Amino acid sequence: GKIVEIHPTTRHEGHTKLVLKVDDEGIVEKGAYLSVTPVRGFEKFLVGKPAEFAPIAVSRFCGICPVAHATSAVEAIEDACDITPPKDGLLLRELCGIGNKMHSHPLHQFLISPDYVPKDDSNEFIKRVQAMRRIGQYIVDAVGGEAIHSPNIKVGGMAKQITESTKAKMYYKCKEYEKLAKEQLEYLIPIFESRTLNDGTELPEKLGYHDFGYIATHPTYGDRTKIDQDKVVEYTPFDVYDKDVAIQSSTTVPTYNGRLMEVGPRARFSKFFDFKEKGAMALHIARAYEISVLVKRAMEILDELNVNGKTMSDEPIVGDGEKLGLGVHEAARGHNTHQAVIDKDGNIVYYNAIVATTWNIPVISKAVEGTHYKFAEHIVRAYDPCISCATH
Amino acid sequence: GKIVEIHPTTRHEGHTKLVLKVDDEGIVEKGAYLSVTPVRGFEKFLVGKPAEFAPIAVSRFCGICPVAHATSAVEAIEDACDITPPKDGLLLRELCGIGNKMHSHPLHQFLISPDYVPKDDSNEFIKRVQAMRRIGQYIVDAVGGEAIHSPNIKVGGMAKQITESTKAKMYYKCKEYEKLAKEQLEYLIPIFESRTLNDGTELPEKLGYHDFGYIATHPTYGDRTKIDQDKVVEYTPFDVYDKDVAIQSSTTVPTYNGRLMEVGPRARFSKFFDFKEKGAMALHIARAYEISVLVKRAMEILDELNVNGKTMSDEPIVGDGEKLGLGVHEAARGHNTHQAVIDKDGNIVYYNAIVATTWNIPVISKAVEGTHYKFAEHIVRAYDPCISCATH
Amino acid sequence: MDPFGKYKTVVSARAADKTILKKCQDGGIVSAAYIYGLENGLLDGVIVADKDDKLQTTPKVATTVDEVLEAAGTKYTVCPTISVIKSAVREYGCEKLGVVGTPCQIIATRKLMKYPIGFRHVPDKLALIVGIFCMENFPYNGMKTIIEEHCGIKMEDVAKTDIGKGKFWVYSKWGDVKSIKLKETHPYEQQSCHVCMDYTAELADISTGSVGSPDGWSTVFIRTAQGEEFFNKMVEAGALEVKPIEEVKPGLGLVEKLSLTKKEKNAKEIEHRKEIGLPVPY
Amino acid sequence: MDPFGKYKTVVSARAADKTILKKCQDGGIVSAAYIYGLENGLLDGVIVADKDDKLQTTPKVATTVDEVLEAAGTKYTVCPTISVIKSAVREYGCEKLGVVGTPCQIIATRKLMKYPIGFRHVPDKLALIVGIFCMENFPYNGMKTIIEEHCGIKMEDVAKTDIGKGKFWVYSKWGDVKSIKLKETHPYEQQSCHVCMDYTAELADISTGSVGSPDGWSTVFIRTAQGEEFFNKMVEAGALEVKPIEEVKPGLGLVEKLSLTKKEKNAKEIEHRKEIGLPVPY
Amino acid sequence: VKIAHIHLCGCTGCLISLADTYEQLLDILNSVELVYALTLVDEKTEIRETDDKILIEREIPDDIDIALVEGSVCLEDEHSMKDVFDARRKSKIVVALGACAATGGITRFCRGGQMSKPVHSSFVPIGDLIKVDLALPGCPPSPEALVNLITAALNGDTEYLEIYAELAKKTEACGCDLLVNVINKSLCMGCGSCAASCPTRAIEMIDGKPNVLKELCIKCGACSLQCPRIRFPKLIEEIE
Amino acid sequence: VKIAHIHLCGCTGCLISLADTYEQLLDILNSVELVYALTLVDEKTEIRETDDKILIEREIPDDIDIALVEGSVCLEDEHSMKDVFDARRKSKIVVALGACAATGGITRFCRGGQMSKPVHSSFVPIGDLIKVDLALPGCPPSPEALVNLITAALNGDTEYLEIYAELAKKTEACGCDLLVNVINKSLCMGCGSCAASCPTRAIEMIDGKPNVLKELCIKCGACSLQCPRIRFPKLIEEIE
Ligand SMILES: Cc1cc2nc3c(=O)[nH]c(=O)nc-3n(C[C@H](O)[C@H](O)[C@H](O)COP(=O)(O)OP(=O)(O)OC[C@H]3O[C@@H](n4cnc5c(N)ncnc54)[C@H](O)[C@@H]3O)c2cc1C
Ligand SMILES: Cc1cc2nc3c(=O)[nH]c(=O)nc-3n(C[C@H](O)[C@H](O)[C@H](O)COP(=O)(O)OP(=O)(O)OC[C@H]3O[C@@H](n4cnc5c(N)ncnc54)[C@H](O)[C@@H]3O)c2cc1C
Ligand code: NFU
Ligand code: NFU
Ligand code: SF4
Ligand code: SF4
Ligand code: SF4
Ligand code: SF4
Ligand code: SF4
Ligand code: SF4
Ligand code: SF4
Ligand code: SF4
Ligand SMILES: [Cl-]
Ligand SMILES: [Fe+3]
Ligand SMILES: [Fe+3]
Ligand code: NA
Ligand code: NA
Repeated sequence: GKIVEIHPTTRHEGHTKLVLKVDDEGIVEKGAYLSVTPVRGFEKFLVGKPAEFAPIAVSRFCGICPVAHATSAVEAIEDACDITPPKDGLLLRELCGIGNKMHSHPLHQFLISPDYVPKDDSNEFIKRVQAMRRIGQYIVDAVGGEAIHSPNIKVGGMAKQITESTKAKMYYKCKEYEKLAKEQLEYLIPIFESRTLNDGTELPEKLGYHDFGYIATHPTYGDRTKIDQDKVVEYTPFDVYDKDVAIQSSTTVPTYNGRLMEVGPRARFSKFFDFKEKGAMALHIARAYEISVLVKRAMEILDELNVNGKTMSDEPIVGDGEKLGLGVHEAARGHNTHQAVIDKDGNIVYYNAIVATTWNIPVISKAVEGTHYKFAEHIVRAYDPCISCATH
Repeated sequence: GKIVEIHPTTRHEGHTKLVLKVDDEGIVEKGAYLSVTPVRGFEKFLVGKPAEFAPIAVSRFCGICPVAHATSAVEAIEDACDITPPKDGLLLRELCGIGNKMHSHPLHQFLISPDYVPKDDSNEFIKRVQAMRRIGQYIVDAVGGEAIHSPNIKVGGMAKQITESTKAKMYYKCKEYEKLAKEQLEYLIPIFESRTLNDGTELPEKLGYHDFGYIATHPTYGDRTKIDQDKVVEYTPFDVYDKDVAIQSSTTVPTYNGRLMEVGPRARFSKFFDFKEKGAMALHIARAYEISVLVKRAMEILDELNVNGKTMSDEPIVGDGEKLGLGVHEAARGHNTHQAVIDKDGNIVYYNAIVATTWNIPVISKAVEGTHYKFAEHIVRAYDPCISCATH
Repeated sequence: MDPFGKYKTVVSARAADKTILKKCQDGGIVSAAYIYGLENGLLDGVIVADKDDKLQTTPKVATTVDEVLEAAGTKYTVCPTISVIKSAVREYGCEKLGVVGTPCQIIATRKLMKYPIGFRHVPDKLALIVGIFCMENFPYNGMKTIIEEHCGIKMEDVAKTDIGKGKFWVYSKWGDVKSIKLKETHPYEQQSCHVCMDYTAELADISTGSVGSPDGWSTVFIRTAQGEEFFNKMVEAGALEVKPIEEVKPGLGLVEKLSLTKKEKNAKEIEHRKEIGLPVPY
Repeated sequence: MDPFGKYKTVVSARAADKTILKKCQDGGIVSAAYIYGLENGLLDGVIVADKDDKLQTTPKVATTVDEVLEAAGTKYTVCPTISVIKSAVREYGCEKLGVVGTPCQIIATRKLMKYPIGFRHVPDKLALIVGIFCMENFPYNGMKTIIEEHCGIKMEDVAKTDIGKGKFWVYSKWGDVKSIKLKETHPYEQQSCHVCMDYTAELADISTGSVGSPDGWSTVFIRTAQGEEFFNKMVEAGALEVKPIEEVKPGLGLVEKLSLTKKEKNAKEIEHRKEIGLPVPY
Repeated sequence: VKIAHIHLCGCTGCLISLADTYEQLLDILNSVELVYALTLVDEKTEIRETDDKILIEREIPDDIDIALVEGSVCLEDEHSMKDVFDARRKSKIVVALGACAATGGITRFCRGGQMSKPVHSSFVPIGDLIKVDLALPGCPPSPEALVNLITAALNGDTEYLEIYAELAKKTEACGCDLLVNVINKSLCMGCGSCAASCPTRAIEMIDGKPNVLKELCIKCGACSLQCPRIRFPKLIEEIE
Repeated sequence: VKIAHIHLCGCTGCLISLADTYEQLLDILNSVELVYALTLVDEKTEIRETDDKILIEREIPDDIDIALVEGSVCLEDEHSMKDVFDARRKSKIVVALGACAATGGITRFCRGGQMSKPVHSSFVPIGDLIKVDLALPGCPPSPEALVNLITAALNGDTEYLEIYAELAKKTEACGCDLLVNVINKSLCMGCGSCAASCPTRAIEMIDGKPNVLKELCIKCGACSLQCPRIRFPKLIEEIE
């Protein structure tokens, strides 16, 4: 019968707090994971601003996944204005998203390496991570114009064509990345499967179990037709936390058919690759296997791409001031949603974002229950939470 | 055998210089009237800027006639984008143009009153001018939002509807303006017809004669179909002045079919009201009579106006990046031309302005020849030159 | 420090119009003054804070009595009433304009009248400047959290809110009355209100509030000659029921206490900001 | 006052390619450097200033020999060559970029290499920075007035322009050659050039120009190790014809005179700007 | 008092705003001596006659008390540069009349290249070159704000003019002043008076806060001048 | 040397930019001691046990040599305010890492009203509250720019850091800096390097001059920092 508060949690992005009610043996009885980051309030300040500013602004949700928000932003505005991006722009947009995730998953494995990677292997492990991230960031730089906040992701497609030279360079680097991925996967999967931390502590078998479903519209990009957004309702922290904790939470509470949902690699691997494992370790494992899926798709996109095909649509950014445009994207951390209303002048009338980690925060709160509070952060990190992302 | 330079000229807007070659009896042999105002360069800095900024920006050409430039700007961008302003927005826009001219003509009469109005009549004369300007400025305030630089003049029509109350007020004030105008006209026309200044100086009968034609597209508003803009070519000061004067000139030299043309009230009164008189006094006279034409037309617009009718088009500002939109407006000082190319995003690709006094400056240069240099400035003022306008 | 600013007389007052009393927040002084001016040609347009179904506010140039009655009642969220002050005198063509506002908005009005840089032909058209008392305002989603999450009532179901007796009050359309301690509302208040030094709208022609007078009645400060004329005309016309503030409970002493409390608390914040280098009005 | 900045050697030089000499402004050093590097994998992209039929400049990332040849020749108007330096290494994918520009643009390039705040992964991909000498530049419409109104030649009809022997030269496509005294061009020059303290592009790897060398040859400053390695590779390959600047007329003394004249004239402008309060680089 | 209107790179709209005191312009012009204003008076005429040239020049007179200087200075125009220093040399009080003179306003966007003076590309408020004693922002400042300034100058109302004397030290203006000085600093209380002050309607109140449509802002300074959370001198509290 | 990364109201992109030194990040982290960074290390952990609560806090340690402070400060958030003063208290050298910390950046546009903290509306660069020793603009500053700063900090290259020590006194930035400080001042020679510097491609070179798409400007200060007509220290003239 004690309250355990861990604050801030560490080795994820952003500023959160774990508020736990534990029993006399330390087992979490009631869990609360919550963002306490200030709300910069992008959705609100975007009202009154031109549509072209939306991908630029929302990129600054997060410097780890900026591509995911620019992509969801333009997909929302394109849906609002019935703009079709051309075939090769859409290929380059998905490539740029994949490049971001190709840096994010290794980065996360780098953040959890203090718990899972033996000290003696740390330097070689981090070198491999940074080599993989170097390639993923090169793809975002080349196609998006900048690795961290890509101005080439625009309403209408992608701003700039690459050259056959650049295309061939990204293909070569993807092949190398694939080799590093095979090395990384063969090393980490046995560790995750051992359920043992690098100090030898064994993790509970039921670590991070929960009863919630998953949302994933696509394995590598996004598909607004695979979700009924009318069934998505955002509730308040008071609906999931105690009053004293709810008033500290900075995020909304996304539900689907009134239910919390998990997003991210395991949700994707569940929907598309018949991955059925529950628990926190399965999250790390799905994320690890997803690195291979991404680089395979990136090369596939490059084989498909016509570097001379048009990448920007010629259609103007003209809305009717009513349609709630939907833009979904499978961010590194999960199903990421932007919505926008656009008027005839292309200005933003209404803007909304339901970010991947916004879904997972209330899931994490439940997932940490039933095991010792000493394992709670390890469950948190399995979800690769991004809190500036979730808060925006 | 002497050069006469008068610098600056006065009792007109902006910064000009008279450079005259006179014979031994003081008769001007070669005339040069030229703006030496710095070129603020609106046409150049408008490139790359959004269309909606153009009526705002070009308004600052001149604080006496800003309505003329906003009107031409929006009419040009409308032409470029095939936007049609709704009936009542167009009526309010023309009313705003007329109210501006209803302030400008009395203002010019105030500026010339030192030369034509007896000292003893000055105060009463000025009070009548200001009473008339107050009514003219009220119309532009009420309909354009500000009397000096009207933000309501916008691509698509007019931003704000007026109330029946506001409409009824302007009608009452126009009736009062018409009373003042009859008083002003009956006082000023005999003076102008007497060819005598208020110091007894008799003016030559052929004062300000020239051989050039006129351009006027409408008596109160503007009609881009009444001019073939392909025949309008802008030349340099070197094509009309000696080298040492030409380098000082800040304006371009507008021609129609290779020839200089006069614009302004006399041009309009010659095209539409069978006014055939040459010379400078016929300019003062046409300007004086146009005051009645204007207020009569304002009341006729108010009688036609539907205060509840749409004033802004719902059409977006979308161009093809190629069409050179044409916007013409009969400013107080004459035919005023703005041109614009607009891309699919509503941004200004190219922008040009041929302002009323830009036409008139090289005409004034020839008009001052043949009479004594002591009359050159009176010929200048007869054209009501606006130089910040002409230079932009 | 001084509690009320400059005034000619403070009274407790109430509109005589029964209709106004059904719709207003307190005595109905603002609606009574607006409706009286409109009906008697002393005002040809009045600025009001309106609301929608969810209590979101929109500033508006009202020209009819019905518009004044639809805007009656307090919305405890920010409504930029001054934002329409030029539209009112331009396309609306008002020459006898009534303005309502919280002290800060009243302050903004006196400032634009003194230094009318962007207010060509506005100042000479302001006929009556009505100030309402104000302790603090809130962003809409702040007040939405207070009502929906702390009072458990949907914004659509709100018929009226109020502040008094130490509590925030929600009156449901369906009969319920929920109150919470005001300390629960403080985390949601617009933090720029914490430098505000004006409680009773000290620069208005007429300032009116609820504190100091009983329920259904208003505490009214008559400050300026323009307010004194307007108010007397209303009184002579029978449009207001008036009682001396000395004859009413809890009286002027509560207003004094609350005003000096705001001034003292916010002077501390002003000094704290100056101490840490943040800008403060001067 | 130092005249040339830092350098290893100064030569007179010329391209050995007859085609370059047909199209280039002087010795064809810039084209020869670019073409040699592209042809030998020393460079995979080069920034050039291109012109249209009216001599309007456009900065561009050239990747072929034909594109370098089409950009040969001086355009005496402002071309923002550095504005494409990021595109060059992003979507163009250049890892061995050649840069050319007037001294000011070379100054800009050295600065973005030293303080690359907005130049992620740009500095290491600059393989050769080539400076051209510069006394002053012109807005397009100023040079248009010089050519059309002082030299009587249409911009369409201009095949080449030049500055030398105290005059500005227009070579028409139809055979005519018109010259005017340089004092006639000064009213039209970009006035921000009047604070420029760099004549021979003192911060380039290789700096090349016309003064000091005879017609068809260039004065070349070899400044950095990168430039030295590049220039020597071209010489050992027979890409360049080289003569000692001592053995050539008018020689380095004319370069010293013009360089010091620019620095002396423009230091006075800098001090004049400081004197009246105008900002100056520091 | 001797007053003069100096027209630099402006549009004359500020003078027109003064003219829009209407019949009261005669009261203003009767309370002072308009000694110089090319638009209104033929001053100060000086005739120099050689054997081959008659030069009739209208010069800025000496001993000006109050110079209403309108427009910005073009650095590439010698006469523009000469005029702004001339006005300063010859005037006791220099008033930056309007945003062009006070902060540069619309002319901040000038970048040159237009005929027939393509090198005219650099425009600065007059305070970047000369000492300014009072600055009136806006585009144009209202007739009422001009009346009040002239009345205060003539009556020695130093207190009223302090805000404009303080502005005279400010040569940059932008809608971002509301963000950087009010909204960002927990001072904006959502009165909306800034939005009502904007001549271009660039400011839109959304959810109780100003949104600045930056591409519509002409850097006029009206909004920052209005905001009572920036300047609120005690004299505003004085009511009937 | 003991360095820390303080993450205020940032996006962590500046830290990612430091991570995008890729393998060389091990050389950076081996040349210093990373004593604090919530994203990277479990520091500084302190456990407080009472009868009813176990509080596990990761605090900012004392005796920080170089604080890499990223993000702006939310005036309405008490923890944000506490962290920025704590960072200054505990660090000998405070580096405003990135536009958000240096000049507000994208958070300049925050105006509040968003769940679940609708009163969060006022974001300021850290220098509006604490003394900043060095500011790195850009959104984010390049990895190369960061390497050079850290190297100069560690090696005592005062001359190299002077431009950033000067920026530290500047808490506002805008694309209009190019206008106000270069184009308007007859200093712009049209190199176009500002355009290449911009992360949002808000700058367009038109007829040799920068055109700033102001609604695309996120106020990062990268253009202003690059422009050699503003700052050009002699150290740039050194070549090899
Ligand atoms: C945020 C806020 C805080 C307040 N705090 C206090 C307080 O601490 N003590 C106190 O005695 N009184 C306070 N008041 C005033 C009180 O709530 C009543 O509004 C006031 O007494 C006038 O009531 P009435 O019956 O006389 O007028 P009514 O006839 O009910 O009309 C009220 C008028 O106020 C206007 N209005 C409504 N909401 C707003 C708004 N958000 N902003 C601007 N104008 C608005 C409407 O246009 C309406 O015309 C506050 C008001 C507000 C908006
Ligand atoms: C505005 C200006 C002023 C100059 N003043 C002088 C001077 O006073 N003294 C002197 O000795 N030399 C001067 N030069 C340089 C000279 O004109 C030649 O360009 C130089 O000698 C290089 O010629 P080249 O035959 O070696 O190379 P080329 O093979 O002819 O190619 C020249 C290269 O310069 C680039 N270029 C062309 N125009 C421009 C431009 N406007 N901006 C940037 N790059 C451009 C082209 O991309 C091309 O690749 C000036 C050049 C310019 C643009
Ligand atoms: N991946 C990821 Fe983000 Ni920083 C999260 N959570 C975004 O959509
Ligand atoms: N009338 C007029 Fe203007 Ni001031 C001139 N010339 C405009 O179009
Ligand atoms: S407390 Fe002051 S600042 Fe806040 S709303 Fe009330 S009057 Fe305005
Ligand atoms: S003179 Fe200097 S500033 Fe002008 S173009 Fe040449 S190098 Fe650039
Ligand atoms: S501030 Fe505005 S009204 Fe005044 S001169 Fe300048 S452009 Fe004209
Ligand atoms: S005037 Fe000032 S306080 Fe009022 S809304 Fe504008 S910025 Fe906020
Ligand atoms: S926002 Fe409006 S009032 Fe403020 S400076 Fe810009 S144009 Fe002027
Ligand atoms: S400066 Fe840019 S990249 Fe850095 S924290 Fe702020 S938003 Fe993120
Ligand atoms: S970087 Fe060059 S082009 Fe940009 S403002 Fe500075 S001088 Fe002009
Ligand atoms: S223009 Fe570009 S580089 Fe300059 S501050 Fe704005 S976003 Fe940053
Ligand atoms: Cl841990
Ligand atoms: Fe959200
Ligand atoms: Fe023109
Ligand atoms: Na000329
Ligand atoms: Na505070």
